[PDB]
Amino acid sequence: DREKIYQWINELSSPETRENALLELSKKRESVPDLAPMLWHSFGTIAALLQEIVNIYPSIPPTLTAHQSNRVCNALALLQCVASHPETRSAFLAAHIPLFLYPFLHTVSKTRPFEYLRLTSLGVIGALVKTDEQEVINFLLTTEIIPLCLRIMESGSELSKTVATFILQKILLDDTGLAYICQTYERFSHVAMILGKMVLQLSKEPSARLLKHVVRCYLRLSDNPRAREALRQCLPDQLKDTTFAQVLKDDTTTKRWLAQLVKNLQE
Amino acid sequence: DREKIYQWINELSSPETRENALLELSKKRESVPDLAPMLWHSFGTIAALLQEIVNIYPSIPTLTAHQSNRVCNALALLQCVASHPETRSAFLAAHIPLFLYPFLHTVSKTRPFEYLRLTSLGVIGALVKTDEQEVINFLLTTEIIPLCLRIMESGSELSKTVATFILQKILLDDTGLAYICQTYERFSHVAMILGKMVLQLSKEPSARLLKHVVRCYLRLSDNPRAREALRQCLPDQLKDTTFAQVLKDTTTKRWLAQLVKNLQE
Repeated sequence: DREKIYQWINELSSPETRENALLELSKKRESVPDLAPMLWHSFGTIAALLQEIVNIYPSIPPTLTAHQSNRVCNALALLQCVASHPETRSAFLAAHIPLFLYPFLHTVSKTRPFEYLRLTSLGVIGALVKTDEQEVINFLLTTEIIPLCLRIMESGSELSKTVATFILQKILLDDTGLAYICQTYERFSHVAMILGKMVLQLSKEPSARLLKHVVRCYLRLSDNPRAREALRQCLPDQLKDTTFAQVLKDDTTTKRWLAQLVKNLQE
Repeated sequence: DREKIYQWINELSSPETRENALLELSKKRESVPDLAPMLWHSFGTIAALLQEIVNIYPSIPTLTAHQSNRVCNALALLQCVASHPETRSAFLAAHIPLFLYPFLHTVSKTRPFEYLRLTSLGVIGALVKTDEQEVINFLLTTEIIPLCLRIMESGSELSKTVATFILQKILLDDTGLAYICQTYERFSHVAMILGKMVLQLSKEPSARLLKHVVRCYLRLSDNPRAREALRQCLPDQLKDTTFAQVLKDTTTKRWLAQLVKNLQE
């Protein structure tokens, strides 16, 4: 067991064997809880995973194929293991490794290879914020991810919309993130304008998981005094009538969050 | 004065003001001796510098002279951080060299790319001037040696010189020498590239490059196994009179002679 794993890890550092090792290790990442520190502390291994990432950049005139996307997403999945493990997450963050994925998030092509690439990249950021440490939000605030999230929230695939809104929610929920987002009208209104478009979209094609995150974001913004005052005027009307009444029967948490939002705007 | 420096540092955070702050701060790095800790401990600043690097990656081959000058300003600032004793260790933990390695992989010979590569090399060169063990070990695990060899094989005279200097520093460390001699793939690749550079130096001399190449050979001869292989493969121009008139004026003479000495015994 642990022998065949160390052999695959060693085989990541040669182009002759890397592709097969990426496929095999990504399949076992859940059955190996110490896979992340094994990767991080193995000579040459992180550089080899990053080489898979950088080798995709020339495919960004967008020409990424399904095969290229699947291979690099296997490397991304191993990086996500490192992102989330308690023994490696801090060093991973301090090494700025998520920055290598931002060229992927900047793509707009709608082909299936690029959608899967962005979704998987977003998953790596999702793994970080799910650990709930304040170092993570600081990294996101100082790397300009917020515009990337907002644009994906605006026009991404339904799955990418959800992860990106989830990431913004985690930024908002942090006291420093909320203050950062509300620091200027320009920052606040970039967020509020995208949320309002998403509300309109949701009123025509339901998505309960996306609706919950959007409501949560509005509710958290209303904790900030100036955001609260602006939202009292710009809150989409579909959040105040019965547009979402039907679809919110199951979502008792979200139905409650919306009620709290509507009240907060009045106080 | 000092306040204008802190203002520019703060202006690196926003895309609206970053470009001008990069221009002004790069001009000020030599006269501001504590610039590196100022950059490092300001919120978001190192990240903004890395953003400038990562933003250019899709242009790595349509890079323009303007795009190159801009990122090279950021790179000059990153060199300040690499060279400062207060900040070098954190610089390594920040993995900043890894962001420069895509630049060293480019091959285009247009001036924007040549200046890009030379400036990136200066960052690494500044790192290795200190011989710290953790610096050598970071560069080894992040695969610096293939990138050095690639630049030594195909670069400009100035690029070949820094890349060989960097290889020389890795070789000077026992860990780097042992690593380079650990397999015959790696030793043969290093010896092959150095042999080609000797041929090219015999036809177009360059004292600075020749000194580093001899130093690399001398150091390889400290490894008892790089000795039997080097006895057979050492280029003929390092044994005869080829480089005498260029070595007229001593450090490289002694190194050459000691190399000959070392291979006999």
